[PDB]
Amino acid sequence: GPHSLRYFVTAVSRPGLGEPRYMEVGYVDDTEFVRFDSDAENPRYEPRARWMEQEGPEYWERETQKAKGNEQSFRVDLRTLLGYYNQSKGGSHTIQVISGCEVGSDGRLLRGYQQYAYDGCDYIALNEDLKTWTAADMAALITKHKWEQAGEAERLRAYLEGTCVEWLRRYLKNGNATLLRTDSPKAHVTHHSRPEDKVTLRCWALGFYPADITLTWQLNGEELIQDMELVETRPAGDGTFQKWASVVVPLGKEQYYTCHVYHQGLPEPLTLRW
Amino acid sequence: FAPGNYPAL
Amino acid sequence: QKTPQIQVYSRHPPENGKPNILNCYVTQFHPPHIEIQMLKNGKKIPKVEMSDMSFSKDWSFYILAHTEFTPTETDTYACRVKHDSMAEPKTVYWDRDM
Ligand SMILES: *[C@@H]1O[C@H](CO[C@@H]2O[C@@H](C)[C@@H](O)[C@@H](O)[C@@H]2O)[C@@H](O[C@@H]2O[C@H](CO)[C@@H](O)[C@H](O)[C@H]2NC(C)=O)[C@H](O)[C@H]1NC(C)=O
Repeated sequence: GPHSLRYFVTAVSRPGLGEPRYMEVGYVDDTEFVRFDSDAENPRYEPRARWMEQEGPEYWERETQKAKGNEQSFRVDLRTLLGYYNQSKGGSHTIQVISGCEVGSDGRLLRGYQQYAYDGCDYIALNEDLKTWTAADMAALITKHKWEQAGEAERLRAYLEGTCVEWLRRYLKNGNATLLRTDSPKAHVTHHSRPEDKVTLRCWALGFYPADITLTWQLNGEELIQDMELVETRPAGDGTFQKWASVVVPLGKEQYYTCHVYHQGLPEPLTLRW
Repeated sequence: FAPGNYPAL
Repeated sequence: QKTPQIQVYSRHPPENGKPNILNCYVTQFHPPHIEIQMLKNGKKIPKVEMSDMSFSKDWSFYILAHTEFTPTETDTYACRVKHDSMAEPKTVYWDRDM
């Protein structure tokens, strides 16, 4: 299937407490593979997945130098935005960026993107065309104009279509045993009493990879999506994922409800019941 | 391989 | 400002005496400043690993704390979180029967 290479950047000012906190976290698909954190003893880019042991020392040295430069550019940004928004130097503020590319199963580019937020709200974003920007407010309009005069979109586009794609392909090759595997979900159902002769049935899916999955409950051959409660799919600490979905049913009628689990590692979807 | 050179806002 | 959702769960269904992994997934929060501590019988667990820091489409933050552990019939575990959206720290216990 398709794959993605993403970099999540966060810079957070802390007036009275020194320099902003700066972090970069890189992902291939939904697996963390590299990270930089300014609050580390000796901040450096580090591997977060075993397969990254395949890069030599020069890789780490370059990524580290880049991160240090980025840290300084975001420090400048935090100051600049105080000016654009006419805010005080006493408050903490946050800049976030997500940059990435996605390829299909054949390795060809599907899409690229870069989006910025300030204090949790959209700031500026590269358009789907990889040629122009869209600005959320008049501050971002200042940025758009700067970036247009400097030709930044062209350089970013070259990164997104080029470098980003080539390195993603390389990671998929190097980390194939991890990234291209399939771990099938194991499922089970738990049962919990409630007042008013009702019961909560919870369908668990455990130990799966990749993260995409669908869990539904059915009655009378219909999905009950409207009445379910669930959690967002979540990492389980070892590179696999888990999820649950529950429904509340009448007591004594549990046998009429079935949980269904659909996943890449399930040629036929699982069907379970309490 | 990370973006380098995030242009200033 | 968004208040964190706090989820505590094990990697494997808990079996007394069998090694496992305990997770505290803290999500949908903003601003990013936060303190997350995993506790065993009320005492901080040392060397908890922080990982999987990301943000969603609405820019809220997500992060995982996790640690290896072997459950026993007596030990209790929780995750305590301090964030500006909450007046008091929030302590969420692991529910092994969920
Ligand atoms: C994953 O791919 C490897 C082959 O390529 C390499 O191994 C990776 C770890 C990474 O370092 C890449 O850059 C390398 O190019 C597969 O291993 C081979 O496949 C066949 C069949 O088993 C075997 O005959 C070859 O000798 C293997 N080649 C090497 C160098 O070991 C491996 O099967 C893939 N893993 C999975 C589980 O899909």
